[PDB]
Amino acid sequence: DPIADMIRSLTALQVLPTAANTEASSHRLGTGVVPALQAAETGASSNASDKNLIETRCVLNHHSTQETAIGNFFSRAGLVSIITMPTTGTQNTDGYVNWDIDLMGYAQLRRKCELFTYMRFDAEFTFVVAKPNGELVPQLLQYMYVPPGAPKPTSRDSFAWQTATNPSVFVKMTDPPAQVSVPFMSPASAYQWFYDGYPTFGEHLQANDLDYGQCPNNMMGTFSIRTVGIEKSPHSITLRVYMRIKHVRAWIPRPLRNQPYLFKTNPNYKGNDIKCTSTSRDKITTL
Amino acid sequence: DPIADMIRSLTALQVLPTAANTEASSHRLGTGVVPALQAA
Amino acid sequence: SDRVAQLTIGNSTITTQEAANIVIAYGEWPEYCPDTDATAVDKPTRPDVSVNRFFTLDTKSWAKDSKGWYWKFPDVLTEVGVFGQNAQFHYLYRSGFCVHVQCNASKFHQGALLVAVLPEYVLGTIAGGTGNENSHPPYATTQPGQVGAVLTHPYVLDAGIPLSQLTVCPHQWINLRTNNCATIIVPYMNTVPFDSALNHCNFGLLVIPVVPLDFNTGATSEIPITVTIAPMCAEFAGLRQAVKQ
Amino acid sequence: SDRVAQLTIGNSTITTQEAANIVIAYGEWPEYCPDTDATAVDKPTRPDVSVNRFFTLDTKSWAKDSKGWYWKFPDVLTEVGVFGQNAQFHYLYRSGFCVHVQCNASKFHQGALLVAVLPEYVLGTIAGGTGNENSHPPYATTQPGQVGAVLTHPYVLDAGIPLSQLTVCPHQWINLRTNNCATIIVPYMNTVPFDSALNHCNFGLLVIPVVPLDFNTGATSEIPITVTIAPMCAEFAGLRQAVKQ
Amino acid sequence: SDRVAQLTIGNSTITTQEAANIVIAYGEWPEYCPDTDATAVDKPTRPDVSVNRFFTLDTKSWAKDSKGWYWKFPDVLTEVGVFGQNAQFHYLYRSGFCVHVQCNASKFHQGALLVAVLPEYVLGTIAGGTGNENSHPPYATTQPGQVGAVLTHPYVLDAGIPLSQLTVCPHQWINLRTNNCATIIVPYMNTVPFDSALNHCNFGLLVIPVVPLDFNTGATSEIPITVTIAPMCAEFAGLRQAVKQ
Ligand SMILES: CCCCCCCCCCCCC/C=C\[C@H](O)[C@H](N)CO
Ligand SMILES: [Cl-]
Ligand SMILES: [Cl-]
Ligand SMILES: [Cl-]
Ligand SMILES: [Cl-]
Ligand SMILES: [K+]
Ligand SMILES: [K+]
Ligand code: NA
Ligand code: NA
Repeated sequence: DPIADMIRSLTALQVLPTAANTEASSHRLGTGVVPALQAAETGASSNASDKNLIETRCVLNHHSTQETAIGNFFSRAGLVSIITMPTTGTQNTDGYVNWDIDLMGYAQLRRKCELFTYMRFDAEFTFVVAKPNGELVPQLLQYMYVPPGAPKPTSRDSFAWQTATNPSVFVKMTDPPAQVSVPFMSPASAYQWFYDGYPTFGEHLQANDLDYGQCPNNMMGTFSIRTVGIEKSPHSITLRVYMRIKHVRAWIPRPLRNQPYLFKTNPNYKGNDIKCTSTSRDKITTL
Repeated sequence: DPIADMIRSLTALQVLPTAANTEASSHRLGTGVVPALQAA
Repeated sequence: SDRVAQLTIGNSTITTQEAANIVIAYGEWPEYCPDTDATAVDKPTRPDVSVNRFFTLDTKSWAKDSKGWYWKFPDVLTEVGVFGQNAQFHYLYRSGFCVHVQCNASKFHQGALLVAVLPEYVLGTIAGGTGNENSHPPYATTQPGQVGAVLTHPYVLDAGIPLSQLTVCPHQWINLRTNNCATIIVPYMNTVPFDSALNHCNFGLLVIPVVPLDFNTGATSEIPITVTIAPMCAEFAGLRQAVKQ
Repeated sequence: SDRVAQLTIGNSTITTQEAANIVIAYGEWPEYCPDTDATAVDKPTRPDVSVNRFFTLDTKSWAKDSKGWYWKFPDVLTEVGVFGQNAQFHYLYRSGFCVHVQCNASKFHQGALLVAVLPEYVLGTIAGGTGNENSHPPYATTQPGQVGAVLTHPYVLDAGIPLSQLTVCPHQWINLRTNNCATIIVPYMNTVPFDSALNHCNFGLLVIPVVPLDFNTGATSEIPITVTIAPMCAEFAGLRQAVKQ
Repeated sequence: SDRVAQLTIGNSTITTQEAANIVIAYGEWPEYCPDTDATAVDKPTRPDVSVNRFFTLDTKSWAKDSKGWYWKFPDVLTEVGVFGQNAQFHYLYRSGFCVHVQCNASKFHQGALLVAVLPEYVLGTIAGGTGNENSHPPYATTQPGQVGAVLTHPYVLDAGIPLSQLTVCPHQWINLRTNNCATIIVPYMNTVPFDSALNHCNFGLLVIPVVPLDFNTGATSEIPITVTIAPMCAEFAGLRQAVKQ
């Protein structure tokens, strides 16, 4: 009272089940009005439509817009991991495997997710398992989810497999593929495929520049698997993991990856061979 | 009906028996108005 | 009446007689964090005019062969004025920005800069050329400070993505024959309500000459580009001693 | 708001950012022939969009010494697109026209073209110089086709009449320091409701440089002039086989 | 709509397409002398259109080194047209003025003239340099006629006063990149209702180049300055024979 100085979004949602119609138009001849002329410098895309540039007929368009809803674009199971437990070799003659959950190892799904900066969703995981040649044998397996901070099994018979609190699934290689629903688990409000920053404070000496881009809010822990038995199993095992996004929301679209992927954790690209987004031709005046 | 797309002279005559009259006028000093300037 | 404009905030005012409108990123004005979204319980400090004002950074020179530059936010201001001081003394920070990029020439010069804001601008390396080396960008490249940095491969934005599609982000163009500045208002974007102004850069500002500068010899050749930015609705929390990084 | 304009007809659109209004010849818009005036009894064909659209003819080059050009209507289009085809297959034709002449230069060039429409533009010969020879213009001169022709004596419009008085006809000027185009809308004018598009040219379009082109050497010297025309309310009757002349 | 203007008075009209508004000295329009203020008893003559019209005086040439000029009122017109004749035949005179100073260049020239009206512009001499000589200006300097005179020391307006403060008087600037004329309307100012047009000059018009003319060689170098003035509400009294001084 005795000190006076101490006293939004202009756009929203519409439902568009079908493509816009075309209204019939005729010739327009005059000064002042000029819809064909634009100013791309503004940052806006052109507002001109067919009826302003030509004479149109009427078209009652019933083409649906439903299949391009992000939900239908993403809710299709895709491969996010291939885990192997061979019986001979340097791989894992141990009968168990601990896999750090990182889904950025396969391009098809990755490129689709990276179209957005942030995504929030639930997921359906399907586990397709078989011998490396595709054959199936009566082998009992156990898949266990080990959240960050939970003891990781150190052997085929580590106490951790008691799985008294962690969720585990027991299934036979002969049963259909196991399948479960997973909720949204980040401590953040959304998973983020791009984090322009460092996870901790400190000097960022070239020794720990591998910290750059690592967002802890996306680190979901470990996925462990073993043949259920005190003795070694005679079978090599191939586990393919598929993920299906559901109940999804996405924010901030970005340019799509146009260089092959090199690493799971960063956007590094092969500098000696930078691919052009479009194929080439000889002359700009010839097809 | 099922196909929508299937659906003059700004000057005329006056009688002028006599030449136009001349109305008295005074000085006009100002911006914006400029009758002497044309665009042939 | 759309080409003329004035921006006044704090004790600072910007004017322009050759604008091309103003962009409001994703259609949203910056705003202080609301109680429903907040999580940190301490009452924040909202300095107002001492930090929500225009700061002008170092100027760059546009040459017929420039590749393009970029700056990270809030990195650019972590060490400038009262804003920087608040960013250092607090763990938590949050704000929006008004970005005003300036560049004027003459009716006889030509060229076009694309001015864009790219949220979470994560950079990549050329992987030792062959692609067998998993190298990473050094601090100085990811957080160049107020001087900004230079793009080595603008075509892929030093991140394996096409410049051709950057217009999918909030942007404007400075086309010398049309305007002499770009203005973009950016709201806070993140997966958390507040964050560290030191460890995380919310977005990057890119200024790339897509249509190269050109002019007949005899015409002024020093054509600078200047960046002036203003935090909006700056809020801070988690007070303690000052930390630079 | 009088200097800017857009013309859209058929599947074609013209734009101009330096116009000087639009002329409607004798104050009348073209219109289809009404039943009171008509005489031919067959139902005509009115193709609409396939013929009432903009056609761009061959471009001419304006030189410091050009005399001027002219085109005859409907001759120019008798062999172009669907319009020409209809003109050939029918004995009777009738239509109006929208004429748009284009010519842009720079703020450093100068000159002025007079763009006019002269109904029943009958040409004459210089009569063997002495005037004792009753010579006549050859087909190629009276009906030059889409390429148009050149005036040999613009001062008398190759017809014994003063160019100085041509402004008594519908016209506009293209004065380089002011505009870069001329637009004239012409209604059907004739002593009969319909006529042959082959034997009779309703009017001629003249483009004469009354104030010669000039510019300092070093400036662009190729200053073209382009003619784009659109039939309006084209109607045809008396169908039979195609005839070219 | 503030840059364009037309002034019509008497049988004369002025046009300008690059004005910068119009000044009404001290906010007052000229007016004939009212009966309360008047003192002379004879009915005055108010010629109207024969004297309240625009008169154009001799033109001056602006050079990169010009010092500036000045004219005295009503001296400039005492021998021009019907106004001068009336000023000579009458003892008493009174009027206001519309002053229009013209100067156009090109978008490539630069410079700025200060155009001002200074009531009772009394001139001084440089006092023999040392200041020991009490010299005075000769008639030709105090009343230069229609040709006007040149300032020898513009900085002190040849009168011991600072040019820097002349803007405290009714004025406008002709800044070549902005406008090409100045217009000031001046009301009668004096300690008496009427006065001699010969013995007393009510005010002086100063045109001083405060920001010197400049341009690259090759550009037009003859940049004239023209003064056109119009008496307003001219009234005269005390008729007798003609007197020139
Ligand atoms: C018993 C079956 C357990 C199955 C548990 C699977 C949990 C996986 C949750 C999906 C988390 C989304 C992926 C998150 C982050 C990305 O991988 C990051 N790029 C890693 O840095
Ligand atoms: Cl067990
Ligand atoms: Cl590049
Ligand atoms: Cl001739
Ligand atoms: Cl001086
Ligand atoms: K629809
Ligand atoms: K009359
Ligand atoms: Na438009
Ligand atoms: Na006018």
